[PDB]
Amino acid sequence: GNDYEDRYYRENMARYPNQVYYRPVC
Repeated sequence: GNDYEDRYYRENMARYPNQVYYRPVC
């Protein structure tokens, strides 16, 4: 959070465990 965001830091940076990329899952 002290970096930049915290509530928005997790957005596209901490996604689903099956997401090899951002959108790419398959």
